[PDB]
Amino acid sequence: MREVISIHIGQAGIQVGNACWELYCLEHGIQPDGQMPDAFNTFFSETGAGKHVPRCIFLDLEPTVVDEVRTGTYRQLFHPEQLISGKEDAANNFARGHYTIGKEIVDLALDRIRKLADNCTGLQGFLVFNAVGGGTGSGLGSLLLERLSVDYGKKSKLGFTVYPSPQVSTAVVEPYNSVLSTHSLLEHTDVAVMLDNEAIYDICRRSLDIERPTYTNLNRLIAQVISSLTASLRFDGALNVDITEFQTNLVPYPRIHFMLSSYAPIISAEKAYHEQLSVAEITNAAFEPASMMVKCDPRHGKYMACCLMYRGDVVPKDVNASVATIKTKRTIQFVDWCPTGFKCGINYQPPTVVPGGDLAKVQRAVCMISNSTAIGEIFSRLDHKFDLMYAKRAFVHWYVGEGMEEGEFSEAREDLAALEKDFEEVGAE
Amino acid sequence: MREVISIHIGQAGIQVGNACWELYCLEHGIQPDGQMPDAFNTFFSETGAGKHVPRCIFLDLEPTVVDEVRTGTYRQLFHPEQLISGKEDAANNFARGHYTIGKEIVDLALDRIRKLADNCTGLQGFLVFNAVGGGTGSGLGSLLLERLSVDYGKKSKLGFTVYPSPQVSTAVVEPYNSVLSTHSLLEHTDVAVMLDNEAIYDICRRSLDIERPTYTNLNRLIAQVISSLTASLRFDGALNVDITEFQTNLVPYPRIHFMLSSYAPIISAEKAYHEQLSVAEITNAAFEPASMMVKCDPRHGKYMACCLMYRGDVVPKDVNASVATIKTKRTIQFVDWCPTGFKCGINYQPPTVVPGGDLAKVQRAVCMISNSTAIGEIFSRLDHKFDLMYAKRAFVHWYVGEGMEEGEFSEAREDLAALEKDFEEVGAES
Amino acid sequence: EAAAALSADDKKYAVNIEAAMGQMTVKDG
Amino acid sequence: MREIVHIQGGQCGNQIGAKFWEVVSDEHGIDPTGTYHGDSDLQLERINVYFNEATGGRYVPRAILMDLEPGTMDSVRSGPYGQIFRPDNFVFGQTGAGNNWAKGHYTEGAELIDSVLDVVRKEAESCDCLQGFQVCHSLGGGTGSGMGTLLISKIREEYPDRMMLTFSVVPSPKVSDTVVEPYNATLSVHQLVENADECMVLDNEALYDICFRTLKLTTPTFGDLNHLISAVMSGITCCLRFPGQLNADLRKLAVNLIPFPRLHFFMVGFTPLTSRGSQQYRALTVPELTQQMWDAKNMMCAADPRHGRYLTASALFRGRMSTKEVDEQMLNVQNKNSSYFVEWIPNNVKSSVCDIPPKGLKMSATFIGNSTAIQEMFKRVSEQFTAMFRRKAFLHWYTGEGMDEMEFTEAESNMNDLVSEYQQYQD
Amino acid sequence: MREIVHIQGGQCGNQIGAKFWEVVSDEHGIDPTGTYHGDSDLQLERINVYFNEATGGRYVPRAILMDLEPGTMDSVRSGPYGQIFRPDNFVFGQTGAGNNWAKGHYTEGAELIDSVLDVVRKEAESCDCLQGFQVCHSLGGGTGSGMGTLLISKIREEYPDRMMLTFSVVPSPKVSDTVVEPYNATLSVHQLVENADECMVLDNEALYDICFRTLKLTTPTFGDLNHLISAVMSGITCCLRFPGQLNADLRKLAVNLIPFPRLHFFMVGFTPLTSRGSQQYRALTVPELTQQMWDAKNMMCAADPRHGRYLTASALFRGRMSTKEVDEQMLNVQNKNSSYFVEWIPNNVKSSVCDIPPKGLKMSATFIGNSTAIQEMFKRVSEQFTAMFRRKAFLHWYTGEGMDEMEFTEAESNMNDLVSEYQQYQD
Ligand SMILES: Nc1nc2c(ncn2[C@@H]2O[C@H](COP(=O)(O)OP(=O)(O)OP(=O)(O)O)[C@@H](O)[C@H]2O)c(=O)[nH]1
Ligand SMILES: Nc1nc2c(ncn2[C@@H]2O[C@H](COP(=O)(O)OP(=O)(O)OP(=O)(O)O)[C@@H](O)[C@H]2O)c(=O)[nH]1
Ligand SMILES: Nc1nc2c(ncn2[C@@H]2O[C@H](COP(=O)(O)OP(=O)(O)O)[C@@H](O)[C@H]2O)c(=O)[nH]1
Ligand SMILES: Nc1nc2c(ncn2[C@@H]2O[C@H](COP(=O)(O)OP(=O)(O)O)[C@@H](O)[C@H]2O)c(=O)[nH]1
Ligand SMILES: [Mg+2]
Ligand SMILES: [Mg+2]
Repeated sequence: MREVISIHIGQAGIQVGNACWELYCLEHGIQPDGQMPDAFNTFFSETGAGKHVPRCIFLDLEPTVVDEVRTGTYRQLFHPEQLISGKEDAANNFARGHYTIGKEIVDLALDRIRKLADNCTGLQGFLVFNAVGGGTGSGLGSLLLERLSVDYGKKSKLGFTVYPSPQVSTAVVEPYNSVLSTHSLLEHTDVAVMLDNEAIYDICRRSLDIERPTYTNLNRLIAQVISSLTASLRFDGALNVDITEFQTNLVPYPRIHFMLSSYAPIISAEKAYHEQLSVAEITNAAFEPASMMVKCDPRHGKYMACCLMYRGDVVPKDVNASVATIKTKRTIQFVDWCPTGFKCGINYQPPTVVPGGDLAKVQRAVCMISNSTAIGEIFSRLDHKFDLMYAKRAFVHWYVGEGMEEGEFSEAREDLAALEKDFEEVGAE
Repeated sequence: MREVISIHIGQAGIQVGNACWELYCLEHGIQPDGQMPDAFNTFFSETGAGKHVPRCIFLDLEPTVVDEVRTGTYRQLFHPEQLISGKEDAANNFARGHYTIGKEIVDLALDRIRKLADNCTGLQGFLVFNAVGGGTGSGLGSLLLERLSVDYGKKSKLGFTVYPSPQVSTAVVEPYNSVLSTHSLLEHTDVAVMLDNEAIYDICRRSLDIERPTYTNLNRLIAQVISSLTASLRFDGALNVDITEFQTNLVPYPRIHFMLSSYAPIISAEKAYHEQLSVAEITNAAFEPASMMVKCDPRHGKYMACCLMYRGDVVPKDVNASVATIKTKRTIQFVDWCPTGFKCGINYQPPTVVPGGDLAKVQRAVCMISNSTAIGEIFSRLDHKFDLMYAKRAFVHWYVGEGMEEGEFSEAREDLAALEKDFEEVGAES
Repeated sequence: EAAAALSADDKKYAVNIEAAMGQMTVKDG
Repeated sequence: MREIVHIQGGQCGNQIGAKFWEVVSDEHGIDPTGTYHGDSDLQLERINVYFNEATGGRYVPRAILMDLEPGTMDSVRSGPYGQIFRPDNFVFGQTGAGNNWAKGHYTEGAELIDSVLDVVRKEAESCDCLQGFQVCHSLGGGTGSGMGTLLISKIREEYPDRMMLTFSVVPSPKVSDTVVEPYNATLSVHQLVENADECMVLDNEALYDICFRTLKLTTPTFGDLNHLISAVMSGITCCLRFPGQLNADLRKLAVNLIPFPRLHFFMVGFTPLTSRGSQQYRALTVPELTQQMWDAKNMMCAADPRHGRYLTASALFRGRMSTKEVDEQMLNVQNKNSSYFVEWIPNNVKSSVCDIPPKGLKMSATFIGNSTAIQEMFKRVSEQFTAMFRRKAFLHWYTGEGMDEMEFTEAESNMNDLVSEYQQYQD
Repeated sequence: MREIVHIQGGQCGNQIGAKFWEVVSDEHGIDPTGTYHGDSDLQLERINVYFNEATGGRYVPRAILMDLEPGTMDSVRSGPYGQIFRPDNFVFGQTGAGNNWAKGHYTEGAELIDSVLDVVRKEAESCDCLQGFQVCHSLGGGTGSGMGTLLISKIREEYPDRMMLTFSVVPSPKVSDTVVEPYNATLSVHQLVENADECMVLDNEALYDICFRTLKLTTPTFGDLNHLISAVMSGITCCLRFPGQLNADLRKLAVNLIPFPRLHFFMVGFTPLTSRGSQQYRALTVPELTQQMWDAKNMMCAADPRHGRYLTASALFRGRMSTKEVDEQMLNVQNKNSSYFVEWIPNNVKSSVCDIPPKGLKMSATFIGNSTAIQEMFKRVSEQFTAMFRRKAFLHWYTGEGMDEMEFTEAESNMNDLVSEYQQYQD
């Protein structure tokens, strides 16, 4: 049977993991106690007398946020040592979580993963959740991605990653731990999907009419992106799109696999009654930069390879009519040598609205995860911050202090220069 | 599928549109919350089950008037984000409404128009309600008129502008803003249907017999004309006259495109029980100078081309008998080169009456919308105010600061001077 | 220190309004 | 979403502003304690223009109190409707200006105008979209004139894109309250025309004339005079606080009142004023307010409006009116006596309608008039300064703080500049 | 499972560190007896950071108090919340250094520092995981400076992988509490540079004007001064002992705020400082927090941040906050005045949110600033030390106990090194 093992690394991994498993428990009807009051097999393991255990590890070196799950509403849901904590954290230091404090917890991390992969019959792929700015997300996230490829080669490693925003960030060493972890992301992570926080802030304030959002409001629609993409495995549809179908469709080159995201229906409950739900302008809303999940304008670059995932009562005709219109829209730009640039996958389950959620209950939904050349602007401005920081050799003594050498700074930068060179020459006509 | 979108800019624009969709929601029987208990398709978007949203936008630079729409009796009917607000008003300056502060708000108005046109199947025309005497209506209205002309090209646009009256007017820099607006209307607006406040004050005084008319009473019966001039799309009749017919039949020349207005049966509740309202009687009242909505004498000018729409139970023959009696009267005149001058439109649905309104239920109604050469007089008086006033360079420091140039008043002066040359030349016989 | 919480005939107006602003009671003439 | 910065300066400005927030908080319905109790929901909708929301339903005004003596500051806070003010905005010195423009503007105002600029910028950056900078001060005093005009000059550089009202009183011609006023009065005008976009000219002898002849009050105190100013000061921004059939902000008045930047002095009136003897005998109607609104007795300036020619006008109507009655009387007064009006401007008078009247009053209006009669107020001060400067009397105090007589010549030159330009427009 | 050891040294350390243990015991909810009496269950989640479980549910702090004079422990035990400390940690002396660094560091410390590393070691391996050590001592004195910095040097030799906080108080700029302050300050700085992983500076006159001008109290005592010293230290560790949206442990406060190992000295500031008479007028919103947090007056160091830019800034928010307004305010202050920030580090400001506020308050913040303006605090002490040493003043007391002027030359050599490198990175 189908199965994915979602792996959340770091503090940002837990809060998107606490929100994702809040969405997965409603859409399959899983009670927080863990008992139902077929489709749950891909996300839950049925054990004993109707007890469902998540297929997810919450590993983080800080014992605080993982203990909040142990004292939260979901005490009886997750298996206890399936959640993994460390004695002390990395505190946004790449050298800590990768070399000196993460190496004593990886052997416990792969011990749980081996037993998780043993129970499931067919593991369709791995789902990775982390943040490059965190020391655990960068350091421990890389060494998990290193050992998973060695033990389980060629298996899908689908990754969602929280990059820092250009305007807003909450650490000066976030440009350091971003590109230092990104060098491990190119050679190992099969597909990387970017999530950017300030882009979500615009989405909540422009569309969801929440003037003062929090991280819990950001992670709930981040989780809605994840459930729409994996909805094909969970629920049957007009044309199912597996995770293995996703990698072979939007990875033209093994280095170019950094893709963006978008979610079309973004309206409040009072605003949903006035708006007409139809996949004509629902599809047009996904290609707007307002619904863009990463703060970079898509019309500077070109949409290279696009995937559309559809939920609810979407008939296959008018989605094929809306694709015809957006292709004719000159404002949206495609590259000339890839004339087929769409993936049409429709699922028959409308999304489930969480109680207290800002989003409204809708019958139709679009998730547009797309590879594009405008995502290289994110890497360029992330690189532009790195030239200013590294030239004066700031914050280096902790990186060289904790076992990690200094020569990899040239090596990590050389990989990012190889990415930005590739994104320019491939996108050129 | 017939569909027309309407835009509402300026303090005149929203307050007229408040009464416009008050009558629009009453013809189709929909409650003010937005539920009907397909003529509604041309004005309402069928949203899901039992919910309808009007296909119009409200926009004003001043945040005041939008809030009383947002907190009034139509908070649920309108779409919450179709209502467009602004940080501050243009403050009676065409420079502020077109260059400085309207520019940051025109682009949020342009995309919602694209959202409205993409939702509808086939659009028919453009309706704009504004006042050229103020800053917001003249400024952002002209600013939008640039953008919709280049984006939605060659589409029929019909405009309702509240011009200053020669006598009653409520701003000192009002002749400045009208002259600067006319340089934009002539090359861009297809047919401009004129309006004037005190003519509607006069039609409330002697006809409806109210001695205390306000802006609410004037805009209530403006909406009667707007529904009448779009009554062909909604309800069936003898001769359907849509917006595409209206322009190509009534404007003879590219720079000669201005328009009068009339609405003859305007009768209170007590007056209705004694008037014998036949087709012949209501036709004669519309062409009389006392019943028009701009104070200009059509005897002074000459009519160019006329269009009549009849609502209610009008048989198609006494409308033709009334036309013959109209054309045989000497007190009404036509220009010599236009022998065929009338367009007949008949609709069968009589005008509805708003509850609490002073207009009574009348079974027949005619709206006379005609081009004329007497519109030179309302442009000569307004230009006479500008030339006497610009000779001293008065009130210019407000204008040149916010993006305008000093010379721009001169091209707008000769553009109106060229218009006056056009109106005097085409009315001359040969 | 309380940083947690705080827990803390000369004018002669002679003007009143009753459908039109006038004088309350004092004097006139 | 617009808000108005009210700044108060001097002995005169502080006591009026105590009365201004006395009536506005009562008109908006908030008690002297600080809790909103306005029973009409339309008042609570536009509260951010004059009141900042605080914890617990509390509101504090967007106002400062600026003075050089703690006596006026203690007097404001002691009485009712003084507890509502910001404690931090009570900026105060210890010296006291004492009727010298040199002290207020240059020497002892400088070390404590940086503190008042700190709280203004604190309050300005907290609120969203600034509309104007309205100041209530005095021109013949020393505390509100010297420090106010420097604060006027300083605030124009920080926010050069904002309108500004100056509710500034003028020394009366018939009586005087300061011996050395026309030294201070002329030297405030010179610093005023270059930076003030418009001026609301007031005086005291008109308020005594209004309260005695029309209100029939033989013994008016400063409670009576400052209440009439407070009635006006709310009436200028009436269209912002409440709905209206034809709204008008400060810049709507600004474009409709000044043909030129230098002719920005007005005269102000308030129409619905009845004595208690004639309380029941006046029929409150739209014709009846405007026959008193244009009356010369009701103006709050020393100038006689019939001597001068009106250059522009403005009307701020409040309440439930039929706008034809509003528009007819404004056209009727322009044609009944056009000799008292301008000949080269059509549509001299501007109008607006606000749908909510003030408390108690069913109808009210406020007249704003730029005329050539304000020259008669300027040249009275101008002829006094020339007779007093020719021998350099009372100048050793003024030149003792570093202000040369060359600036005094520059002040008189600009004083003569205003009376030159208004006069030949009337011809 | 992160344990923080608190170390207090001298007269100032044992008195103001008592009030740090006053507020944490008041915030975690333990009584003066030693038992738990809190309302929520969040307090009991992380007690092990500061307290040890014992018999009967009593919580004994992980604090060693140590000095050379017996007078302080008479005051420490007698005060409120004084019984909770273990008496085995109450190691003291009999002579007393008497504001001399030489007696504390070399002569009378040598028979006692061997005793205090026996007490520290007993509480070292008693707990599971040492996060590090925090010390709060004095630099103008001698019983907490010389005796303290030798302990600070010794624990880094024994435990090099752990982290140091030094909440050291410096001499005030305008007033001096002790004559020999510049000697003991500079000799303490020379030891605290290479041994302390980070340093936070507190200044009494920086507390004095805060407790008067901003807190509006006429006569704050020393207990009022130590409260803001006690309040800021609880804001240092707010993210450790409590959950939050984004967690900043004390190693994060080191690795993020410190660009270079020598450039580790900070300045601190407590954000919500409003008086009893001005609290209810103020609206408790995060715009009001961020304006006070970035104010120059709110900092508790002798430096003025308009003189020098911030190399790195931090903010320790406590409570239930909307992180979008938190993020965009720091973005705004980075965009309002980019001159006042160091240009070559993009996005200098760190924010972390603790979900529970302190007692009483609902929204608070704790600013940590590695500003280059604090070289003025170094330079003013450095010029005092050069002037005192060049006449060999007060030197026979120091060199008579085992000192020579070689260290005094070396102490200046690191003192002027700091002001040279702090000015170098500002340019
Ligand atoms: N989108 C989103 N981002 C988050 C959320 N929580 C934290 N982050 C991001 O995480 C970044 C901080 O790095 P983390 O990954 O949380 O650090 P960590 O996992 O605790 O690792 P260490 O600090 O080394 O212990 C912040 O800049 C946030 O942008 C969240 O709930 N949603
Ligand atoms: N018939 C009618 N005319 C109106 C109405 N409201 C305003 N007007 C006219 O509009 C003119 C003022 O111009 P506007 O553009 O509307 O003023 P505005 O929209 O507030 O623009 P600004 O003054 O610059 O803020 C007045 O002279 C009125 O004649 C209305 O409700 N009905
Ligand atoms: N209307 C009014 N005018 C006042 C009041 N107090 C003072 N004035 C005027 O202020 C003028 C004197 O100004 P002055 O006291 O020298 O102002 P200072 O500079 O603040 O000291 C006089 O002409 C008074 O008419 C008041 O409460 N109301
Ligand atoms: N805030 C605060 N500072 C103090 C206190 N006692 C001393 N200090 C500071 O410490 C310095 C003197 O400390 P001192 O008693 O000589 O320290 P010691 O003798 O070595 O223990 C002065 O500069 C004071 O600023 C106190 O009770 N509170
Ligand atoms: Mg963590
Ligand atoms: Mg307007």
